[PDB]
Amino acid sequence: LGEYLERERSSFPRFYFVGDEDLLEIIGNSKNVAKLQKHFKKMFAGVSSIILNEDNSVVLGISSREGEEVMFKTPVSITEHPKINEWLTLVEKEMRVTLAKLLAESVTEVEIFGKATSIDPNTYITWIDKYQAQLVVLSAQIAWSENVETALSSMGGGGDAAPLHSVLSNVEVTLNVLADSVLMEQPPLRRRKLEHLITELVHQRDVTRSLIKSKIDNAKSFEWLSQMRFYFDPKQTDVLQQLSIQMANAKFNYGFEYLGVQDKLVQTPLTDRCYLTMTQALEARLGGSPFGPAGTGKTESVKALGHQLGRFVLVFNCDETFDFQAMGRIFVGLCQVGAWGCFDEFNRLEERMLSAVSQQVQCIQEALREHSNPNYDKTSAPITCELLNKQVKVSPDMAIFITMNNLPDNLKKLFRSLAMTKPDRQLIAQVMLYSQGFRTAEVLANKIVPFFKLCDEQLSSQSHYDFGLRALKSVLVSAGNVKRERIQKIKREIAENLPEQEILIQSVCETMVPKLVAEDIPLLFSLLSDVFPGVQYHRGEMTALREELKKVCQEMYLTYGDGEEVGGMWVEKVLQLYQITQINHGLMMVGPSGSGKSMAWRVLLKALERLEGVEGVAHIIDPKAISKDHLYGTLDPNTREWTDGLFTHVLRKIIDSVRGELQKRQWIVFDGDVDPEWVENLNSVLDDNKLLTLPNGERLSLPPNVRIMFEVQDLKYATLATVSRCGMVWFSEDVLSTDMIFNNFLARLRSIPLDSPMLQIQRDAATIMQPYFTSNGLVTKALEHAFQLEHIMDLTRLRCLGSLFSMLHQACRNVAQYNANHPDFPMQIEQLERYIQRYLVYAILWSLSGDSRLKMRAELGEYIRRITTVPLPTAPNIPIIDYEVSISGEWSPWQAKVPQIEVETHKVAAPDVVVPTLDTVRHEALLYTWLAEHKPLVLCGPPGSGKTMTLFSALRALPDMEVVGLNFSSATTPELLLKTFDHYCEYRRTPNGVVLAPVQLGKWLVLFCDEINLPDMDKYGTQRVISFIRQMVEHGGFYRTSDQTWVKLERIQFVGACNPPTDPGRKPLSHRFLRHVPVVYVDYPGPASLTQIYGTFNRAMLRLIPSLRTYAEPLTAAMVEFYTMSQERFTQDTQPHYIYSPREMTRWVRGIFEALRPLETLPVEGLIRIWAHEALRLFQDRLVEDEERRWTDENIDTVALKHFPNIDREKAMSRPILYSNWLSKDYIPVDQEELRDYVKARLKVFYEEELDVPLVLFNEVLDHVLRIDRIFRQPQGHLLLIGVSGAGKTTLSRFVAWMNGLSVYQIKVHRKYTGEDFDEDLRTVLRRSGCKNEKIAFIMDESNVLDSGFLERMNTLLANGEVPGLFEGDEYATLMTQCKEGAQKEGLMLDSHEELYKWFTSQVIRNLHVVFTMNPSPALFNRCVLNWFGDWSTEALYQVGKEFTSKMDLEKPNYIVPDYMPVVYDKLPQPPSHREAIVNSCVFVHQTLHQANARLAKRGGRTMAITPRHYLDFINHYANLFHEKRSELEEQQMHLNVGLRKIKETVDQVEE
Amino acid sequence: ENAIMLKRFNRYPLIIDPSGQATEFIMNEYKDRKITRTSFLDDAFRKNLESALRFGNPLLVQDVESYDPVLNPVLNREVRRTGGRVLITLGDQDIDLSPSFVIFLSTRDPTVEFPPDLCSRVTFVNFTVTRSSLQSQCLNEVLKAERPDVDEKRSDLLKLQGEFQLRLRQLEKSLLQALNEVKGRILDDDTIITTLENLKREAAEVTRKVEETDIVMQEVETVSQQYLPLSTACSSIYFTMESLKQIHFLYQYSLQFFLDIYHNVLYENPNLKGVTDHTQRLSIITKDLFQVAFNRVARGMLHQDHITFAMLLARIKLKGTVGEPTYDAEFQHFLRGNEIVLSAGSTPRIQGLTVEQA
Ligand SMILES: Nc1ncnc2c1ncn2[C@@H]1O[C@H](COP(=O)(O)OP(=O)(O)OP(=O)(O)O)[C@@H](O)[C@H]1O
Ligand SMILES: Nc1ncnc2c1ncn2[C@@H]1O[C@H](COP(=O)(O)OP(=O)(O)OP(=O)(O)O)[C@@H](O)[C@H]1O
Ligand SMILES: Nc1ncnc2c1ncn2[C@@H]1O[C@H](COP(=O)(O)OP(=O)(O)O)[C@@H](O)[C@H]1O
Ligand SMILES: Nc1ncnc2c1ncn2[C@@H]1O[C@H](COP(=O)(O)OP(=O)(O)O)[C@@H](O)[C@H]1O
Repeated sequence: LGEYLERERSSFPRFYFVGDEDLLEIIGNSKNVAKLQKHFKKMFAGVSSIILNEDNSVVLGISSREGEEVMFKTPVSITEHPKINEWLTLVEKEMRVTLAKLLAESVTEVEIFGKATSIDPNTYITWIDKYQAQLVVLSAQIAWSENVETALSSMGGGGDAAPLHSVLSNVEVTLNVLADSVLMEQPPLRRRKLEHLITELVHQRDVTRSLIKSKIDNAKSFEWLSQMRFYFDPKQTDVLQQLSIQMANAKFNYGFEYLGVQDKLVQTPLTDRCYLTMTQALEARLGGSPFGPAGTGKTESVKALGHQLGRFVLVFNCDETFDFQAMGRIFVGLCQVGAWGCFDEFNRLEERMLSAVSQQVQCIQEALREHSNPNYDKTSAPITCELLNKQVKVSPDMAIFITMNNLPDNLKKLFRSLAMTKPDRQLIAQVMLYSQGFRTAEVLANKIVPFFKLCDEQLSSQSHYDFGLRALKSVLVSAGNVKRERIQKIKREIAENLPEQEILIQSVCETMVPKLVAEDIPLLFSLLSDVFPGVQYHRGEMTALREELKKVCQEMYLTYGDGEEVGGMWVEKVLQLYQITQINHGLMMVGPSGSGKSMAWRVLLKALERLEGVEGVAHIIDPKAISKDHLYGTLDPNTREWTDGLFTHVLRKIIDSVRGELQKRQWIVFDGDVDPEWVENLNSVLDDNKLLTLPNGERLSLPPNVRIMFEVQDLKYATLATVSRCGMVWFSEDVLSTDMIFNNFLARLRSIPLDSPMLQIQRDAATIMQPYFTSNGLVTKALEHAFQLEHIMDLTRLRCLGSLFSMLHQACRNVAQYNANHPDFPMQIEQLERYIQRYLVYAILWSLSGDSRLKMRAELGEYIRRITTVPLPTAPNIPIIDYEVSISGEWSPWQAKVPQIEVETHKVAAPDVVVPTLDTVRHEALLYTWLAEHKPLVLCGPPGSGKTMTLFSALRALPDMEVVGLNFSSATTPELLLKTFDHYCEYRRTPNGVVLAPVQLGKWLVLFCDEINLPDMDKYGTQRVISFIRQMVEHGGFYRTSDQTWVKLERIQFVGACNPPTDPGRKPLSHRFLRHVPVVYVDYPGPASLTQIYGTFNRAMLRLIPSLRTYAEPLTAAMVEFYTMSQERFTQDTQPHYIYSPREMTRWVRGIFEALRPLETLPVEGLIRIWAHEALRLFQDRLVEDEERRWTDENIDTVALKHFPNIDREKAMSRPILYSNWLSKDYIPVDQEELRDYVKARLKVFYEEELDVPLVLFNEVLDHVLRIDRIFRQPQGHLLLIGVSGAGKTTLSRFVAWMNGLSVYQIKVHRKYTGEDFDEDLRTVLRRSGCKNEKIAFIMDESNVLDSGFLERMNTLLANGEVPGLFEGDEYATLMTQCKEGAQKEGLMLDSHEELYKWFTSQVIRNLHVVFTMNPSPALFNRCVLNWFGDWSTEALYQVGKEFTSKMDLEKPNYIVPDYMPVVYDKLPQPPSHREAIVNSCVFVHQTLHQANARLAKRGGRTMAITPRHYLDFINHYANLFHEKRSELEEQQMHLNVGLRKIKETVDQVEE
Repeated sequence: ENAIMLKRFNRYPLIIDPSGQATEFIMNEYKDRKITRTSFLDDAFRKNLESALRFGNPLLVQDVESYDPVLNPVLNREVRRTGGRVLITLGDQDIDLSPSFVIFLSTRDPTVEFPPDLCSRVTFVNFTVTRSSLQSQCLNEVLKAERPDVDEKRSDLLKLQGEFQLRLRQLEKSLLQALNEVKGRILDDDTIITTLENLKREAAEVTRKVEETDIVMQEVETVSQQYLPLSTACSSIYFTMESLKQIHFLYQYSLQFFLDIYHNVLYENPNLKGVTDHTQRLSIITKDLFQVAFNRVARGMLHQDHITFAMLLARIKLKGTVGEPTYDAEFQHFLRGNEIVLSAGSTPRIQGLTVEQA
């Protein structure tokens, strides 16, 4: 099959341009031509379709993309030539032939035309309409060149009787005719033909006037040879030899390829030099490399040179749209057919890719060079080259151009370099202005070009700004259109007196000013004043549209104004948007988040509908919310069936217009962000092409009444290609003033029922609060002050204002409820006023700075107290934030509303119990307020602040809400949300559209998504799930991608809670989403709050032991005091894990409760001892330096004696304070010595049977084992084990697990380890620990953690007690079954899924413990017990050496005791023995290794860590070396003695 | 010393060597054991280690900077000895430990910062050439070549500690076996006394050596102090030639190259054909070392930079020469001390003196 494809390509060389699957489509669908014209624009320069007969049997002609068609002189028949290749070649040859014949006829006409004076415009217009644009330009050039040639031939004598002046006058009269004609109303094709003609004729005039009339009379003089000369000899039978083109000494044959209506590039001196250099390079068969800065006119230059010679030119952009499988075949095609290829920017190529294409280009260029061998000019053997590992023939006409901005060393000797750094902009403009019809083009050019230079320099640098030559050229064509439109307007009421400077200023302002930021508008107008003196712009009045805008705005509760009035900037932006809508499709609406963008175009659309009477329909679609494939559609790799995407479906529905989509203004608004991934298909639709290229082959064209809208905030991750194709309006934040926000809120409050009595209440409230929402009122000044203030998240004006409005609405609802509760004596005017004003102040306080620290809130409250006039809480100590506005209209402390709750003994520090406090009693009020309006909110605070449980309890307190706990991992994508809706919600098609609602009726499903900011940021600065949430919140729905329908959310709410963005792993939320979600900073509880909550906990605790009941309060007070001392010191700056949260206190209380639960009848002594034990194990053992530990101990006994002065110190001088339960039945504080002996024997057995290496026991190992046994003893226990590698923490933990019965589980990590194997392992351990009562010790190491997903999974495991994302589908059902089996084994009923899952979570948190090891994220440091497994001390090293060196014969009775050697302070004897000296030397050796590493780090670095594993290896090496050498010495001595005895025997033999 | 570390070890070593010399060494040392080359980046590395672990085949893994955590249980030398069979857990796969199994981690880049977990399980053996390493190498070469007698005396001092004693012990054992074979016959007296007199001569030589160890040590110290400046100059020359890469990318040189100039100047030296005086030969070898090093460097070096390397060699010879001022201050001013802020008080002085010259 592939061989047949290659043979078909060889039969028709142009097939090499289309793809292999494309060629398969061509060959398969040869019978029906309707699918051919989709690809006919690939192998031909301009041919876009073929004019076939009624039966598609013959090809009468071809048609270009612009609609221009060429009629074949002799049409060919597909019936006579059925095979695709033969009739395609016939079509090509016939196209060339008719092109030549049309050229001959046109030349015959223009010969009569030029050799005349005062040409009639009518005959000229008939002539130009008769032929094509390319044809008419070529005829003009040929006629002019032949006339000049005849003139110079007549100039043999000299300058006498020169008809060169006659030729110049003929060109001038032709210019006059063209200038007159272009001024009138012409069809667009005729307009383009006129444009090309006048450009070429202006170039001819400029050449003849100077470059030929400089006393030049010889037709062979180089001044004429340098210019492009045309020579036509129609008598040649061959088509390729009819027209001869020459440049200096280089001659070429016109390829006569059809190019349709191409853009004729303006001829300039740089363009000339470029033509001369390129033709010289081609004549020597060399490559052309016109290097230079981008935008200087390089690729187009080459393209226009190719168009001049009538050669097909191909452009290969290198902007990652690069491949070899296609480039090899198109290179083959270039060598075969004889077309041209230009690379846009060769430097962009990847190194290997660049080298490969360089090798291919080198082969092709060597073939080209050999094609012109002076010895082998008569090319008998065809010139061939090596591409695709096969012989390819190279046509001599083929040319390759590489455009740069250096060249690879391969092609340095093969490519001629040209430096076009600066294009002649003044001439480029002059020609464009003259072509547009202006009669003073040169002055306008001299004004406009420096103006563009200034705008590029004087204006601030922006990504979206563009002042390139292309920008200037466009502006000029817009000016020409404006002048023509004004001519038409004045005519409908010669006309050369127009102030064209004003026209150009109007065009440039209408095209720029919408894209200028607010600060740059005065700069641009000053620039225009400086360049154009006293020429002012006049904006069109648009009075009818202004009236419609005012009517719509007053209907939509919007402020409307003109010019300097409030909202004048906004309405001017709307008018600019409407003008840009007129000018072109595909507009860009861009501004800071919170500006008037969406509703600006909404109001414009409604005003258009009411004015023109054309119904307007807008389709809002979020690109980042859905995948690109789903946005466009997918092609199945097997069935090759196409399903349209959202944009594809919408466009198809509009085009078909089955319901009458046409005759209605359709706008596709792309609300969201723009990045070069989802817009790569939109380049073809956005430009003048206006056609969508589906990958299957379907072609969709944009109808004229359809405009594309992007509502993008920043426009920074977008390529220049996307923006440069867009007329774009910038909506600076200064456009949207706070005054119109206030007026809109007041109008909505006065009109929209917050649900007639409610209307009356709302109107009274609004009348009351109107003074504060003034220009310089309370609210504006408060906003200004809070903007200076510091916030945990970026402060956005719209977010704060929206939250404030929501809380004011809740105040109105509270008034309505109060009137409902009192049907008699309703709310009065004065009491309503008091309540509303106080609520306004409280609302500003909780909205502004509501997301900041306590001291920042206090500062803001002080500012409000300074600036406001309303009464405030008279108490001078308590901050205003602690107060509230009662329904009666007076400030009351929040502490009054906090109840005293007594919890059951077994519920102490339970996972879900919440003790109300002032923080909680405020957060519940704010939560209820903001959920009354279904506004999503985010609780932000440091880890362990209690956000999750406050949120959960407050949500479950309301009866009508269904709470859903959703954990957002770093890899969270919308599909999780869609699965959530599928599992909980249902789709209903009963109403006007699809509606997604919870299955439960009358239940408000709330998606509590904790860690809202954790989802990772993509490459282009967007979070897909966050954008999805925003799309639901702002628009009220989303697009169901299965059927591309707009399903409207109902009874759905969103609630978030996340750590501060500064914490590692957290990314700041997008401002657009942040606008709709108020944030409340949930700081750590205040000391009074801890005292209350933990006094409640202790009172519930001490009911077990009645004797200590009255001692609960001092215990709580001392606990809180010690926690505060530990918090004010040991800041995270000193150590990353020095983090203290109330979760530590909860673990503390749980530990004391576990200690007390077995035990009965404890005195105060035991209670204080256990308290001190827990404090030590939770605070002292997480520190590093001994000073921290001693400070902790001293402060602990200090506070203990402070709050218990009556008790003695019997628990104080006890230094060890060691608790265990191995020696007896319960957790008694046993004595150090006997437990030491017991654990020594235990580890002896352990390493005898389990391990394979002896384990020593020192004091550090002992106290570590105590901590470790403690931590598995407690429920929901997890250790953080911080220490140097090899210190034995894993070994010690495994020993403790073995001795306490818990099995050990280790995650076996490899390079191929991914997330799914990890969650499988988590499923395994949870199943083995939850379903079964078996207790698992989880070994976690830093090496086992590869990605943050593991870390967050483990984090939710520790905090929640279970990870909801593990069990779905069959796995969840298996958990159902196994947990029911476990419940019936234990003696419990199964009930439903939720109760059994609760029991499973309880089992996991009671029968699972996770240890974590790390060498020295705040979330990981919290929710675990931090134990500092510091390096082995000097005493530890001494004991290790002494135990490990006991075997050796190291006893020397004759040892002499020297002085000093102070290394081990606790040396066993005062006079050291030989073995003691040796072990001291060993530990000194280790100490010197540490010191040497420290010194090496000080002076330079490159130091490897020194670990106790090194010391153990050194001890092993010492033992082996000592034993081996002593064995050798002793065997030598024994051999000596044996030999001595034998020699004595030989001596006796001698004597005998 | 590094080979000593390789031979006797408990934790598996990791080889650090800029060259391939150590890898070649470990290759030749374990051909009998069928040592297989492997790298971490290779996909077949897992199956290679499993196969080698099955037969106890020695392994070497290159590219250790991309270390595979899968080797942690093997590095830890954990043993699941159960049922009389030694066992390890390699991920999900369980393998028996064939004895005589060794693994040698390897790398080529001197500057690799390994994590501490990899640090603790491995014995670092380093082959990087330094100032002191090349200094001592050049000293050993120069004593070996120029003064073979002092080199032999040094070797004798080295062997006197253990090797000579072992040789004497083995000769005594040979005497023992001869005597018990002959049963001390009076007829065997000639052979017995010949052997005993040779043993007595060897013992007397050993005793003279241990009685002269101070004199030989002092002579070796004097000769080493005499020859130290040459080796310091050689180390400076090599490190200058190595750092030459900063000026131009074309100036890469190896230690093999410098060893080649050192060997060429030491042995194939025309100047040292007729010279015999030790100090004269040392001066000649120093001068010829400088000259030949400069010639061989500059033959393939840019013309505009010849003066730079000549200046570097001048400074090195100045540092190596004796009886001269240190000239640190003048050289520092010449190099960088020109660019010190001194614009204040810039008087024109004499009319022939310009502002920048001022
Ligand atoms: N006359 C008015 N014209 C426009 N907006 C007004 C007017 N009066 C008040 N507003 C307020 O201006 C805001 C317009 O915000 P808009 O919907 O345009 O934002 P957006 O561009 O979608 O924001 P983002 O960039 O974050 O996506 C609303 O809060 C609206 O109530
Ligand atoms: N009012 C309260 N009632 C009960 N427990 C509380 C209260 N305030 C704080 N806590 C305790 O403080 C800790 C806070 O729990 P949790 O870690 O879920 O909170 P968080 O601040 O939302 O944490 P994270 O950011 O890690 O999710 C728990 O130990 C909880 O028992
Ligand atoms: N000689 C020319 N006459 C008129 N316009 C030109 C000429 N050369 C380039 N341009 C204009 O330059 C713009 C494209 O420049 P670009 O292709 O980016 O330049 P380069 O190839 O140097 O990178 C278009 O508006 C094109 O019409
Ligand atoms: N107290 C000890 N006595 C003897 N050997 C120990 C001791 N602590 C640790 N080791 C040795 O250290 C080796 C590795 O310890 P390991 O548990 O890996 O430390 P870490 O958990 O810090 O990595 C073990 O093989 C063990 O033999």
